[PDB]
Formats: sequence, structure tokens, C-alpha cells
Amino acid sequence: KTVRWCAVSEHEATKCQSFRDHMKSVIPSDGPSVACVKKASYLDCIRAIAANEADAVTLDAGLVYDAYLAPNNLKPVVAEFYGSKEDPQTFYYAVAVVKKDSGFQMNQLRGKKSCHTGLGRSAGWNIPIGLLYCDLPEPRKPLEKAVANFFSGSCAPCADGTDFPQLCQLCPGCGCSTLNQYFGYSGAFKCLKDGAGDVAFVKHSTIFENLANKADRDQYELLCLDNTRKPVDEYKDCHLAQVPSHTVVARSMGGKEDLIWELLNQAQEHFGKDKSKEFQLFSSPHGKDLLFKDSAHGFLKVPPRMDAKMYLGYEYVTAIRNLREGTCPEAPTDECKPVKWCALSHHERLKCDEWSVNSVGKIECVSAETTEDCIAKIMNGEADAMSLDGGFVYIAGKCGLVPVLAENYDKSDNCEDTPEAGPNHAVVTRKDKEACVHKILRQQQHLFGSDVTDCSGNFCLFRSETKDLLFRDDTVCLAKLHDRNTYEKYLGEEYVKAVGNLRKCSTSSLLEACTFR
Amino acid sequence: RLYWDDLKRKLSEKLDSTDFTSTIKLLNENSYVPREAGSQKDENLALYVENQFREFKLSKVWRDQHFVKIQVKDSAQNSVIIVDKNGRLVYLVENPGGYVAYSKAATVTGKLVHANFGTKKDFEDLYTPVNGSIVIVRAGKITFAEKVANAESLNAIGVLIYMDQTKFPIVNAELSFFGHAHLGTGDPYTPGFPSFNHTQFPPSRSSGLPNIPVQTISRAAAEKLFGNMEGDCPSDWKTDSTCRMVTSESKNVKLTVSNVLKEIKILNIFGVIKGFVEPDHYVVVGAQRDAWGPGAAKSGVGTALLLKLAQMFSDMVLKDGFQPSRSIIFASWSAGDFGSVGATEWLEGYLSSLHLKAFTYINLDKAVLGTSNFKVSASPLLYTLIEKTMQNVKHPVTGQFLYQDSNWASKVEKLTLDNAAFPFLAYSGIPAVSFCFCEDTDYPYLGTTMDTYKELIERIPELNKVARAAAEVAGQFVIKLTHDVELNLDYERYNSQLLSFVRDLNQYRADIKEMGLSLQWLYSARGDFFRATSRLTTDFGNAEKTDRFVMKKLNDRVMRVEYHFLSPYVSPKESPFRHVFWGSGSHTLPALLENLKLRKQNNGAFNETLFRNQLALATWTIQGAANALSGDVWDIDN
Amino acid sequence: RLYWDDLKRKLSEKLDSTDFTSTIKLLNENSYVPREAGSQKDENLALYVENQFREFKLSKVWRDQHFVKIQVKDSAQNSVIIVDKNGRLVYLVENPGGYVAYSKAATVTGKLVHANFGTKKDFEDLYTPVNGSIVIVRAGKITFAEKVANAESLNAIGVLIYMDQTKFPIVNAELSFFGHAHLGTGDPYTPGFPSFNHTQFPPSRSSGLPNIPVQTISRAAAEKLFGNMEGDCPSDWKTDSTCRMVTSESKNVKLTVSNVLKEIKILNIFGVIKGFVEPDHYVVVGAQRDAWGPGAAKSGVGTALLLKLAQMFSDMVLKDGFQPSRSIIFASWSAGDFGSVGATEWLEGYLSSLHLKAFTYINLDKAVLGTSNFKVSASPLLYTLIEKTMQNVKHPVTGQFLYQDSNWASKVEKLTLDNAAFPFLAYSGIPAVSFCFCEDTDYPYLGTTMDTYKELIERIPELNKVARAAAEVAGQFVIKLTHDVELNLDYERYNSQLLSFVRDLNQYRADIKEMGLSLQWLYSARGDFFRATSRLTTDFGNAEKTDRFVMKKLNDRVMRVEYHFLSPYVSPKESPFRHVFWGSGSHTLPALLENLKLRKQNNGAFNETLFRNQLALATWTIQGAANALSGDVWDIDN
Ligand SMILES: *[C@@H]1O[C@H](CO)[C@@H](O)[C@H](O)[C@H]1NC(C)=O
Ligand SMILES: *[C@@H]1O[C@H](CO)[C@@H](O)[C@H](O)[C@H]1NC(C)=O
Ligand SMILES: [Ca+2]
Ligand SMILES: [Ca+2]
Ligand SMILES: [Fe+3]
Repeated sequence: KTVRWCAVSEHEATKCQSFRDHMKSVIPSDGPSVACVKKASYLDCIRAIAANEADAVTLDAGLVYDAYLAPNNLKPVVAEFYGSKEDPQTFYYAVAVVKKDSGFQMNQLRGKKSCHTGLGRSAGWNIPIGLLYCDLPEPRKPLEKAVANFFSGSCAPCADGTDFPQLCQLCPGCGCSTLNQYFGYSGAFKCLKDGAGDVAFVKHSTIFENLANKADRDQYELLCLDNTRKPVDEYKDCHLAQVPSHTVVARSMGGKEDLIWELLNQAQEHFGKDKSKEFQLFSSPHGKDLLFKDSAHGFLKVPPRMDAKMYLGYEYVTAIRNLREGTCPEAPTDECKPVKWCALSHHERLKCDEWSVNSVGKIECVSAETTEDCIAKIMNGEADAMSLDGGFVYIAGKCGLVPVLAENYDKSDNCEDTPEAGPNHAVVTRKDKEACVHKILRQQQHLFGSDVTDCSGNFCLFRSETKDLLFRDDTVCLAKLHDRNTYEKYLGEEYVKAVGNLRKCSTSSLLEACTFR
Repeated sequence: RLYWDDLKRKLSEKLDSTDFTSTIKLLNENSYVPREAGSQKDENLALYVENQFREFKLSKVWRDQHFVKIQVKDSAQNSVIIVDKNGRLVYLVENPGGYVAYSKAATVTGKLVHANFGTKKDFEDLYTPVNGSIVIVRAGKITFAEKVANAESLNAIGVLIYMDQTKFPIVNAELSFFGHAHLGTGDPYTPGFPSFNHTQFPPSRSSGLPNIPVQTISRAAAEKLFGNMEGDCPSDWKTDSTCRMVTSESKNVKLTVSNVLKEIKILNIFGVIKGFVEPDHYVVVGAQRDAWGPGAAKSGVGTALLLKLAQMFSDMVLKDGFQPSRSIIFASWSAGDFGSVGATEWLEGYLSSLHLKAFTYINLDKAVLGTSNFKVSASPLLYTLIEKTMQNVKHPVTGQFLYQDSNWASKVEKLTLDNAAFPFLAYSGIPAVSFCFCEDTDYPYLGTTMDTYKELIERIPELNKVARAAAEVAGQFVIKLTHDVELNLDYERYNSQLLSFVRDLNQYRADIKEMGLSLQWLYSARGDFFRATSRLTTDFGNAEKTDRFVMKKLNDRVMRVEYHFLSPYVSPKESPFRHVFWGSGSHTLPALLENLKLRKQNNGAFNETLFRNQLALATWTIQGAANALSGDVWDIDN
Repeated sequence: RLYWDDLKRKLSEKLDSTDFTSTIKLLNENSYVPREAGSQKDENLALYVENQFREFKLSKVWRDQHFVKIQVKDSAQNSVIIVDKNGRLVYLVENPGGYVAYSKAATVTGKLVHANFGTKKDFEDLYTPVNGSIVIVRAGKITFAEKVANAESLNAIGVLIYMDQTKFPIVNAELSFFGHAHLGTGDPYTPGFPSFNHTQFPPSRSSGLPNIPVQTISRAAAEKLFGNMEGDCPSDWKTDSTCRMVTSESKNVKLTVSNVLKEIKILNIFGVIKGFVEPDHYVVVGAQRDAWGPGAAKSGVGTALLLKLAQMFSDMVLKDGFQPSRSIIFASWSAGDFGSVGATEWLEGYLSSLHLKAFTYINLDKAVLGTSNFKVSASPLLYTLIEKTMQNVKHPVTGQFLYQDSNWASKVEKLTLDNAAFPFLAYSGIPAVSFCFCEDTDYPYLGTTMDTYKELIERIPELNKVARAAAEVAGQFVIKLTHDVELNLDYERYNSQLLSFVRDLNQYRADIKEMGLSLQWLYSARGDFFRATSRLTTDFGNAEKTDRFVMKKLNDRVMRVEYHFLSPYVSPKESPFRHVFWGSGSHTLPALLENLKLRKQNNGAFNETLFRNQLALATWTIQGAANALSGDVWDIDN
């Protein structure tokens, strides 16, 4: 069946028409087809898929955030890779390009003119703005007005020209349309080469896409985080931050993830790169970066389990939410953010709730249906910690969660001081909350750990109503791991490979998602 | 077009050009010099304020008129005398200019025992039984009504209220004061319903009213009484050394009160500025207008701040370009001296019209009384709104921000009965707030004939600045509440409130296990509530702020929280204050614990059959509020 | 994409392929053969229906489980005997297989007087005083509970209920029947709140319960009783010639009831299809599952229609392309025999979650019992919705449309206590409807052990067609209620209801003028209400139907009407049925008139102080509903 596609501008509309005509020459072999819908911006494209007018359109990782928000509700299905087809990369480098011998550095951008790819895009706004949000003079909200005062002249595609005149000083009206002269990676580089802006925030591959001569590329330099400048060719050693790649999004329910991937896997072979001379999916004479990014070298399927907030990751989802709210993290106060424990069954959150009250609110309970579900919550921020067995720690570990405590079963004089090898049950947690989990749970040990059999009168933490409600019942104490142990460092070496081989045949939806990027 | 910071600065500029002192003084002129409720001078100011609202060119300005019953001291003045065991003897003590409204007015005679403040705790620590005698107490620890209510509980005959020198450093010791003994709010002769000629005013009496006669007396009169009494008062109470514990077995006191009722014409003057996105939703701002005395502090400042805030927001919309999302209503209540009557008859009158339309009430009464510290009592749904405003507004005297106590959320105290915000939060279920630039010791001439403008401007030199600081705080509550799509109500602030309740109740886990009871259900009730808000928070985070439709379905769920804590098991006529957390009576969470405290002693004071029901309804009131907050009617797991 | 006419035809096609008879028979198999509430056979069908909902592939399917207290006849069977003046004498009359739930079970003895049906009117026309004697009555004029309630009012000792031959042409004269005497709904041991282990089931008793013992007896047993009685029954009542007025002064009857209570596990099985535009708003469709006997007519048909309607709408959404705007919830209630318990514990349990989310309830119990005429009782907000459906659906036997009586709106009767829709409309304030393909005379085996499938299919040959006609009527109520943006609720239909009230009350204008009262306020109350709807109608006419935002602000104001008539002056625990128009007790508009009728006679039966308050609260309940319907909180003129 045909899948409707969204096009922005007249230029991308003609590229869509050619995407239709060229496709039906070897199509349909089984079913796949393509349609075209004309919209003014990407915002119009995300809203159109939600009203079943279109079905798929490619978006920037930072624009993916806007797509999964209500009422758009769109999850990434097929993500494009950068580099080569042999060795694919799921993350591109966001960098800052400037002219040679300008004087300006990363810290000294105030008063300078800027050229951005598009408001809310990864390389263009969030990576570049992101570091400056806490250095920006108050008020921080709105964020757009602060950038309108920091820089002297700026061009931000997709930005309200009536509310923020200064933000469209370089490109009047601030067209999100392909047609505007400064739009996209190559559009901000054209805002720089022409001499309109002093700096352009783009992808590392933007310099090659616009200039082919190596002598002409030497006239430009790349800024580095440590207020230094380096050759454009050295993108790996000097760049701002690593962001997830551009991806096509469709509805969570009724978006046919399989009908779009079957179309894209076939659009790459027939009219993709180094395959045909008549039609290319990553190059067009009518415009650059149409439909897909020219820098892309193919497509890759997005696991079923992996949702938008899992595709971007805690590190990036939290940076966008803090960027739009204007929240800047102060030097750690060691006050300790309330801990969010994850319960699985009815019996778990009933012992948890009795524990939440006894802990004077230092521990709270979040409920999830399955064991893998809890692991997902700790990831995006909905939960903080849970106890897991040796097999699951290896699954969670491959996701990005390092364990900090281990359940010891052998009673001794110094239980917390000396941990046991075994593998035993480990309390996995997130990178940041590792400090408090390490401290709050250690405070409950002196309060509800090893206690006399007075439980009916007083609460006991390791005793359960049935068997192993949160922690295992035969546990004496939660051992503190002094070494910075990961999933590999806690599970030895022989056991690590053991569970890796067995997960090869018996594969879960959580494992294929965390091992995707 | 205009944002918060562009609004904060635009307000501040308007505050700087606004002269408050001149306004408070113009409200204390000869023509408003006497301001009793329903008097011609009361209506005079009513017409002034109404005409002033119209002069500001507001979107609409209307008035409601009620015919409530108050109580006044007639030609037959009340008197307090000491008598002999066989009959009337000795000497007269005082004739009181100031009376207590809702007074029994029945002549009584008996031993006089000092109950101190009249607190429920004060009566338990008394070595002298009050069973069948007249009690004397010092005002300002508990509302006048509660003093009497507490005395009538241990079977008292009468109540004498005086102002000691320690708590009230006043020079004139012959000064009398006013107040009401009605435990509750609104017209007591029309409880539950409005005082509109429509109801035909049927014979209905409020359970608030106390049979026992109450009278206020000056410091000099109580001193005279102590002369006839014996027993030195405990150093536990910071009081005068004049204070005496009980009367001599030879002579006792005889109080005779004969206050008559009076039907008056009360006027409530309103004004409204319609919002631009959702006009049907509004925040209400009120302020008391009537006063027994001159009331410069009691209502002068309030009505002054109300008129000016109405002006400043009128000028911000008309000239500045302020475009509010939700409407704002300015209210001048009358009969406030008798228990927030004017405001309560309004709530009991259009309850259905402001059901889930009014999402917050801001009170301006007694905002300026001191200069030392900043005090504010309100509904937790306003805590975060206050905390951000506290660290934004600067104190009028010291150049520092108002936000200095980090753990100030914990130090806040429940709203009291005498406050005009009480009816809104406890009866209506409308988040309410009442801030004050209070003093460590309450205002001495609060209910006297010395509440003049001169007295106020002398105790607070920089009255203009404190009034402007005050108007800035209430001004930011509105700008925040109507400004943007997000509603400044923090439903997550109730987690701490519930955690506090369950923890206090957990202390008695031994008495719960002794009875056929388990506390596990209250744990899950509070736990499910936290999940409900957390899911609501994430729901706000995972939605497009610019989409009108999805924000409305979330803000409507936020407003409902205030309503859901109003018990659905009590009759709104007999127990008006239904709110579980801030209302009155047995159903409330505090009453559940108060009843259980009697179980610990193994006395017959504990009603077991009552507790089992207090627990069940409150367990489910918290659960129902939880289920209704998240998961829908089918997405709910337990 | 799909419109009404495309939906009507798509439903009809689904109805034509649906076999009901086969379904009702499968529910009357040996495994569901015994269906008492809380029995294993009751839960067996519960699991079947649940699994069936899941098989339809609905959006969500859940279950609620309550632990309510019912009453059952134990090893100690009850007995009715005639005794002598000195002691036990003569002969035994009957042992009853069928009992009356909530029975006093206290052995009593006294004269037996025939009260006929037991109606409040029947007791007034009795020449024989009931003061201190046992009364015998015929069932089906008033709910069992009301019969007893009315007898306990004139101080009775006991109550005997039998089925006369005229009203119940049954062959077997030894047949006994079942029912409950609880005046009200839901578990009587947890009034106001749900029967969830959460509440810990505290000691609480419903004011519904009657101390007097009640028992059912067959026709043969009453005939035997008449043998010992004398006095021919009036021809006024269409009854048997066996009927006798009173017992002889020599011999009197002795009833001994000893029913015990039983805590059971009740299950409510639900299922829901989420709407597409506003999922949070839903219409609820329920049907009783449990039955004392075989209950083919009592619950067999209902649960059969519920399963099939769930199927038909599941197939219409999944395959046809039906896109509902609001969700639909299918409910299988249990314990219905004891007073719509299952459904009432649900309402008392998630009241807050379906506050203004549930906008209509459709009941499927006793939909098919006859074939002559079509009967439907409901809330006027559904009158227009019914009238359009009536002239759209064709009778199953005669090829004519159901809409034949033009003035049928007037002939409709209030919803009764035994109906499952009663709690929804009177307690919750959710428009409800209960249609029936009824007969001039009620179904004879309704509460007997002869309510089998065979008996049903024999009295109604074309059971399949009548069931399909039935399912079409309820099917159009849903398609209409969830189909399009406009909500099929006609708030203008209440104008006639109020006009009717005021006109009836106007008749007593002479007694109103005699008292310090004026009726002019009720005129304006009704007048202001008409203006409010008319302004709401014009508001609907002057708005773009395609604009989501302005239709929501109008449909939300339409749904609130049902809520606004629920009195806000009575305690929801003691007087659950608050609705002014369809509830119970003094506050209701009918009670206001009923009390005034006693004033016309100049007797002491009239409570004047009560009337003045009945009038005032009802005058304002109507006014408050009016103000809240139009003009806002400031656009209101009076
Ligand atoms: C209202 O009633 C009062 C008496 O209580 C009367 O003086 C007044 O004129 C009445 N006003 C109206 C509009 O009925
Ligand atoms: C609920 O209480 C009943 C006794 O009334 C008991 O039999 C049942 O096991 C309890 N169930 C739960 C979940 O507490
Ligand atoms: Ca009142
Ligand atoms: Ca109940
Ligand atoms: Fe990008």
C-alpha cells in the first residue's frame, strides 16, 4: 500500500514528485508506493501525520522531541546512518564553524553574529545554545529573547519574527522553507561564506558539502570547547557534542513501522547512493538536504521497544527540557534528590509504600508491569533504582546503568565494608543518582536493616510478606562497592561472556534497543 | 508579545507611581470615619468603591445585596459586677462600650475562673474545674468563637475576654474592643444558603452559635476583677503580675448581656477584567470594607490595596498591553467583622457558578500590620507560587529578598476562622492565600476605636513602601495566575502534607493493630497519590505547551485537586467546612488523630465506632482523590 | 467519513446477523442454572463475560471486586402459622422457599390486616387501624421496600407479601418469590461509601433498613389465611374474590423470620472502547448478571443484550470504520437482586472519577418482558433523544414505528428504586434511561424459580426479533451519544418539568399568602431558567460546529445540568438520592408539595418550619441551576 510523505517548500515538492515517478518504474514489485503532501514547515508535517494526512517525514533528533509531545505522538521507526555502508554511525558531530583569524572563541561569542540551522535542531540550536543558557544574562526565559540579545545579528529558521525581531536580523521573516537562503546545514554555511554571520553552528560534514577544494577550506577554522581553534579536518579531536542521527517518524499506533522500512530499504538500493545515475535519495539538483540529509549513506531500522525518549537518551532529553525551561544545575548541594525506587508487583509497592513513610520521604515508589519496564523507567528519569539479578544487570548495563550496591548473604561483623563475589543481586541505578543511592540506602541500613524480630511492632526492610518483595529475604546487608564498578566490572569476566552468548538466541526487546546505537 | 519579565517590570513601574498612603488616608476621612456593617457610612464607601471601579473602566462592575442578621449593643448596655453569695453586693466593675456579637445576652452569675487564652489545651491543664462557673480569658490565642466554644464544652456559664498588658502594650487601659463568638462564617441565621430575599429567610439557626453570654472588658476592668480574685497565675503564660487564678469563696461575678439582633442591608461591590484565552476561569481578589471602629489596619489598608491593584491591572491591560489568559475579579466584602459574612454569602450563593471556574482566592485583609517579618498561610497548591514570589520581591525596609527561610514551607500555619480566605479554601475548595507583613506580636488596636490612620502611620513610618511591597506580592500572584497557559498551582505540594499525616498516624500503629485494623491501606492511599501527581507531571512534560486542547485537559485536572479533598460524606449545611485538610469537625484528617489520642490513655473518651468510620472515609477520601488524579476510570490499577 | 445514516444502516446490518435467542439460551444452561449473587455459578458467568469482552478485542477490560453483606435463608427456615389468643394453636400455613432479603427475622404475632398493595394512599383509606398488627399486601404496586417502609410508618408489626391471581395469572399456586426490603440501593452495611477491603468495613448501618420482619408467601398460603379472615375486599382493587379484609377476633397470625447475613465476593465486569476525539468522556451501559432464580427475563436477556451490543460496536469500530467521539463502557453488575448493589458500590466508589465525565447511563435490565407496548422512563435530558429514536426504530411485531403517542413525554413515569438506573440519575446526577418492550401487566415469573428460558420463549414466540429491536434502541442511543460533536442531551426539556412544578404549587397560592410568604420568587426562578437554556440554545446556533474549542465550552455546560439539580444542602451519606427532581426525601420538589397538602386540611401534620426551608432551598436550587447555566458569574442580571 502507498505511504504518504510530507514535503516542505516548492523545491522539496519537486524532489517528491521525482521520488514518485522514479519509484513506480520498478514499483510495485510487492506493494510499496509514495505520495506527496505540501506543507509550509516541519511543524506542519508532524501535525499532518497525526491527522492521518501524511505517514512519514524525516526529522532532526532535536525536532524528535517536538514530535512525540501531545498531541502529535510520533515514534522514530527508521534512522539514517552517517559515514559508510560498511561501518555505519548512528551519531554525528555538532560543530561550530568560523572564518580564519577572526579572534572570536567559544567563550567570547557575545556581540558576534550567528547563523543557525533551525530553531530546536541539534547541531544548530541545542548543542550551541545549550552551553550558553547558563552563561546568558537574565532573564533566561524566554530562551529566544536571550539569544536575540546575546548575539548582535542572527538567523534562526522557524522562529517567530513578530515576537523576536532580532532573531531574523539576517534572514527576514525567518523562513523554515527550503526556499529561504539560510536554512539547514548548508544554509547557515551560506550565511557565513557570504559574510552575514561570524559563526555558523552546523554538522562536521557541512564543510565538505559546500566546499570541495582543500585550499578554500583552509580559509575556515573550527572552534573547540577549551577555547581553542583547530583545523576543520580535525572534527573528532575538536567538536562541541555528539548527537543522535536524523530519523523518520511515524505514529506510535497506526503508523505502520514495517510498511515504511520496507519502502526505505528499497529506496536505498534502487535510487540511493552509488547505485543509480537517474535518481538519488541523498542528492538533488533542485536543493540540498531535501527529504533526507545528503551526508547520510543509507538507513537503519529502529527497534520496536525504543521510544523517542530512549532514542535520544537521558543525557540529551534532559538537556532539551532544561534548555526550554531555563533550569541550570548548581554545584552539587549533596542535599540528595528524593530516591525513586521501582516496584514490580502489587506486593512490592505495598512494602515499598510502607518503607516510603518510614524513611521520612527519602525513598518513593514508582510502579512498572515488567522487570524490563522498570529498567526503562530508570533510563528516562521516571525511576532511579531497583534490585536486579546477575542476568538483568548485564541487560541494564548495556543500556547505561551501573550498579552501586550488592546483596550479601553471609553474616559477618563488617558486612558493608567487605562485599562478596558470589554473582549476587545488584542494585543498579543511573549515572548521576549513583551518589545518593549510595548514601540514602546506607542510612536505612542503620534504621531498618539487621533488626531483632520486632517486625510486627516495627518495620523491617529485608523481611517480606511473601518472598523477596524488593530485596531478597535472606540478605543481611547491602554491600557498598568502593570500586567504580560497571556491568562488566561487577560480573567478573567468564559470566559476562556467558550471558552474552545466551542473549544471542534468547533476545528481548530491551536488549536490541540498548545495543542499537 | 509580552512575557513575565516584561510584566514584572511593567507592574513595578506602576507600583512606583502609585501612592498608597494618600489612599488609605482618604478612606479614613470623616465620612468613612464610622464604619459598622450596614451603616450609612458603610454604604457610603461602598458607592465610592463601586464608582471607582467604573472609573477605572473595567469590563464589568456589579453589586450583590444581602439582608443578613448581625447583633448590636442597644440602649440597654451590658454590665459586669461582683456580687455577694446571698445577693447583689459590693461594687460595679465596668460598662462595656465594646461587645461581642452573637452574644447570648442572658444574665448569669457565678465563680470566675481564669482559663487563660481559652485553648483546648488550656482547659485541660486547669486545676480548677470550670463545671458551672464563669471563665475569663485573654484574646488573641484562638478566635473569639473558639474561646467560647471551648468553654461551653466543659460546661461554662459565661465568658469574659480582656487584653492583658504583656500581649497588648496599650496605654489606655479603659479601651474596649469588638468581635464575634460565632463558630463559623457567614450569616448564622442562613447557614448553607445565601441571605437573598429569594429564600424568604426561613427559620434556620447555625450550630456555630453558643448559648453562653460573652462580653469584652478593658484591662482596667479585669485588673479590678483580679483584685477580688486570688491565686497567682503561672509563669508558664507570659502575662501581667496582676493576673489572678480564681475568685474568693465570699464574692463572685455577675455578667448581664442583652444584645439585640439587627437585620441590615449588606453590599458586596465587584469588578472584573475579562481574560482573553479562557474568560470563564477566574482568580478572585477580595478585601474587607466594614469595620467596627475606624479600621485603618483592619480594612483601611485592604480596601486601599484592592482599589489600587484594580487600578494597576486596569492600566496594564488598557495602556501597557497586558493580555491576561483568565479573568480577574476584585471584591469588596462587607460584614467581615461578623465572620467574613459578605464573602461567605457570596460563596453559598453562586457556588454552582464558580464550581470549577474559580481556581484561587487572594485575600488582602490585614496585609500590613508590622514590618519585622513576612507571614503567609495558604493552600499547599500555592506554596511554590509563593516561594518564587518571595525570592522575587524585596522587603520594604531591608534591601533583602523576602525568601530567607528555606524550610518556610514547614513553618506555615493553617488558615484560621476569622480570616476571609478560610471559607474559600475549606468550604468552597478554592485554593486561597493570605499574606501579611506581620509582626512578632499582633497589632494591638486591631479591633478597637484606636485603629486610626494616625495610629497606623505612627507605628509604621514607611507605610507607603510596605503597602507597595504588599501590593507587589499580590500583584505577582495574579500575573502568575492569569499570565500564561500553565496554571500556577502545584499539586505535588500535597505529597508532603499526606506524608505528614500518615507518619503521625503511623506513630499509633500499636493501637491500630490492637483493634481489628491494618494501616497498609493508608500507605497505598498516599503512595497512589504520589504516582498520580508524578504521572500528571510527566504528562505536562510530554505535551506541547502551545496546544490549547491538551493543556486544557491537564489544567482542568489540576484545578480539580482542591475540590477532591472536600469530603463528600458530610452535609454541606451542618458541617460547611468539608475540606479534609483545612476544614472543621470529625471527618478531617486532624480530627481522626485527635480522637485516637484518647485511645492511648485507655479512657472512655475515645469513640471506637467513630474512629473506624473516620478512618474508612478518610482512607478513601485520599484514595478517591488519587484515582481521580490519574489513570482515568479504567487505567487505574487498584 | 461515516455519518449517522451510514451508521444506522451499519448497525442494522450487524443486528440482522446477530442471534440473540441462542445467546440467552446459552446463559440459561446448567452451569449458570443457579445464579444467586456471590455464588460460584455467579462468578462462573462473570468469568465467561469477562473472557468474552476480551475476545471481542476491546480497548481495555477490567474488573472490580466488592465484599458486600446480603441476607440469606439458612437451615432455620421461616414459617407462618395462625395462633390462638392464649398461645400457639390451630394450624401451620406455609414454609416459604422464597424469603425477603434484609428481613428483621424477629418472631412476631398479631392481628393480620390487608393493606392491599402497601401504598401510602392504601393505608389512608383503610377503615381498620394498623397500629400494632401484622399487615398483608400484594406485590407489584410499589417496590417491596416501600411496602414495608409505608407499613412501618403507621406502626406495623410485620409484613406479608403474596401474588394474587388477578395481577399474576400463574398456574402453580405454591410458587414462592424473592426480593429485598431495603429502602435504597447498594450495600446497606456501607452506605455512602464503597465495599472495598480498603474501608476496613466499619460499623455503619443504612437508614433504609426496617426493623419489622418481612416474608413472601405463595397464593395458596394467602388463600389459606383468608379462610381465617373475614370482610370482603373492596371491588376498588382488581383482586381475587378470595381476598379477605381482616382476621377474626379469635385467631391471629404469627410470623417467625430468622434470616442470617452473609458476606460475599461480588464481581463487576467491565470493558471499554476508547473514543477518538474526547476519550475521557463516556457513556455507560450496564446490565444485571445475578438472579435469585434462573432469571432469564430478570437478567438473562439483559446480560445477553450487553454482550451482543459490546460485540456489535466492537465490530463496527474494528471492521466497519466507526469512529466514536467519546468512549463507551459496558458493565455487568452483580448483586442486582439486592438493590443494584454492584452498580451503586461502583458509583459510591469512583464518584470523583466520573464526576463530569459520565454523561449518560443506559440500562438493559428487563428490556424484554412483553410485546404489546414500548415503555421507557428516563431523565428529560434524554426525552428528545428517545423521541427521535422512537420514530426511527420499528416495532418487532407490527410493521409500525415505535413513535405513536405524540404526548408520550407526559405519560412517562419517574424511575423507581428497584431499577438499576435510579442510582445513576438520583445519586450521581448522570442522565439515565431504562427502556422496555413491556406488557400491560408485569411479567408474572419475574422473581420466581419459573423465570426459565423455556417460559420466556413460550410467552414471547418472537423473542429474537424483540431482542434485536431492543438492542437497536439502545444501539441508537450510543451512536447518537458518541457519534458527533453535539451531545444528545436536551436541557430545554426541563422547562416543562419546572413549569409543571410551579403550576402545581401555584394551586396552593392561598396557603402561601396566609403564611408570611410570596410565590413571586419561584416564578422568576423558572423564568430565569428558561432564559438560561434559550441563551444556551442561541449560543449553540451562533457557533461554528467544527471548532473544537467553542463546542467544548458549550457541551461542558450541557453536561453540568444533570449535576446542578442534585441538592447541595443534604448529606450524601444519609440522603444519597439528592436529585431534586428524581431523588428521595424532604428536599425534593415533590416532598415540598406533599408537605403542603397537609396544610390545606388545617391539621398538625404540616411542619411549617420545615416548609419554609423546603421552599427556600428548592427556590434557590432551581435558581442556582439557572444562574450557572447562563450569563456567567457576572453576566447574570438577578
Ligand atoms: C427584602 O426583605 C426586607 C425585609 O427583610 C425588606 O425590607 C426589603 O424591602 C425586601 N426587598 C426586596 C427586593 O424584596
Ligand atoms: C478482604 O476481607 C475479607 C473478609 O471480609 C477477606 O476474606 C479477604 O481475604 C480480604 N481480601 C483482601 C485483599 O484484603
Ligand atoms: Ca448563609
Ligand atoms: Ca456502599
Ligand atoms: Fe541534524
